[PDB]
Amino acid sequence: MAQLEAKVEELLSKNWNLENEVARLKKLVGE
Amino acid sequence: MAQLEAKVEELLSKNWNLENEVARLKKLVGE
Repeated sequence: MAQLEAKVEELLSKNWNLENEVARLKKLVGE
Repeated sequence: MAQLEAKVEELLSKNWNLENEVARLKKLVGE
């Protein structure tokens, strides 16, 4: 598999972690 | 240009918007 696939996977994982962080912050503040 | 490029661009832009949101939240709370 091309190392390019690994970089796209990293971008997806980072996206998910950011979204989940934001989701947890929304729950904390009641949003 | 392949529509695939547009999707990767969307992923990058979303990543940037999430990071910038988190960065602004850190500034708000003093982190």
